[PDB]
Amino acid sequence: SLALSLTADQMVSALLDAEPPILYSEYDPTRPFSEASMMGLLTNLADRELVHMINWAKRVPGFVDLTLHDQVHLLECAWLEILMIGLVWRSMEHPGKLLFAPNLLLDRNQGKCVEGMVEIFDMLLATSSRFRMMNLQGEEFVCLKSIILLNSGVYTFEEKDHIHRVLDKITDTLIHLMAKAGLTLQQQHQRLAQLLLILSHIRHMSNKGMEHLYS
Amino acid sequence: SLALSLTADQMVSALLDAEPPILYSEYDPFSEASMMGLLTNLADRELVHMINWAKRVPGFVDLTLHDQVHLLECAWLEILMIGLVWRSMEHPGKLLFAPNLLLDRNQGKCVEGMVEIFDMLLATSSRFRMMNLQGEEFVCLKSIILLNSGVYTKDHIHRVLDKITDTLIHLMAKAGLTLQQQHQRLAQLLLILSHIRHMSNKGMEHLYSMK
Amino acid sequence: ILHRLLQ
Amino acid sequence: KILHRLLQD
Repeated sequence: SLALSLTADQMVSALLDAEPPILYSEYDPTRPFSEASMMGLLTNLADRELVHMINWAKRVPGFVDLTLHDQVHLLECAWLEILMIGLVWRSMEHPGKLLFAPNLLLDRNQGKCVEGMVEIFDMLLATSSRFRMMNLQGEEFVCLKSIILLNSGVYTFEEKDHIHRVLDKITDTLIHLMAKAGLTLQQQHQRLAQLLLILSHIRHMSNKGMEHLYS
Repeated sequence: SLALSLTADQMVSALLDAEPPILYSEYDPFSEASMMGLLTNLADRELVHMINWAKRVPGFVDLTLHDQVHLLECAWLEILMIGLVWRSMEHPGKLLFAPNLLLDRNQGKCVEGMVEIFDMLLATSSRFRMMNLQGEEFVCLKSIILLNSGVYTKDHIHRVLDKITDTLIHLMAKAGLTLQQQHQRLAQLLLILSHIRHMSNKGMEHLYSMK
Repeated sequence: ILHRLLQ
Repeated sequence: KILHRLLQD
């Protein structure tokens, strides 16, 4: 295993290099402004993101050591969470708006076009505003996104301990970044807790989104 | 706010002091309706005690009345679940809903769709047992659930959440854990709260469907 | 109901 | 599963 032997700096650069591209949405002026057209735009965008997310997951340290069967299970549990934390991260510098794509920036008013999506839109906007208040860094973001991949399906499956050892190293990486930025030990502990508690809200948003998709 | 002026030991003793009692089930056929009724009756009596305990959670009285209603209606099933998971720690393979209602995975199949949430609850309890989750850590996590489950749907709540984090680290440093072991265990415990949120959301779907 | 228990 | 094939390719 190469994951358990990486340093903190090598872990960050590895995750940064695996970052998937920022895709564009379709810009079809022949399509009307309707709910089904909006849900078709978001569905088309998410499907193309999923293909890049699978390659990105292969490059997350420790994910290759898993069995194929497990990899399928982690991705099918966390895929909407990973899409959501990516969207939330892209939307940090656009207050009151969600940057689904550079050519698809939506506020909560436009989110009313689909029934029930406005509540999830507000939750995503609040999560984005919280990241902006905390001044979330990209190195911290790729750490949180790798935690989601390894943690979302670990309690619903020798292997579970390996995932937990990789998770401990990502925790060592988050603290290493915070101590590097000049934070005191108490501030390192507090910021670590603040970030991981946001993952509970991202899990909540994903579970609510799965309900509407299954409908 | 008086909560922010407490020491770590005073925060621990205050949370341990506010612990609600462990109630009993009615104990009166074998049915999914008989089983769902016993759990509904039990959870309804736990909720009343749960409305007393958050009142004693430091920083909760400072919130407005509407905000207190919001946090409780967001986290009530989570708080019930982490309490059940905590009671079941020393009973591997079984969920201790009550001292007179100890059920295993097999008996959970009596209700449709509960065996899945049953397995998730068992897996959470086994994880707490292998970490040697302490009672002082448990009451800190349960307070975090209450103040965090509805906070994004506020500086005071976040400053109380920071002090609870200082309390967990204080407990770990006192038990002899190294600095690296302190932030790893902190991360391990808080990541479990994501699964408890997951189990709550799955539980709410069946309740909204049972109704 | 929840307000009365909190009040 | 396509998730199988994409993880093998």
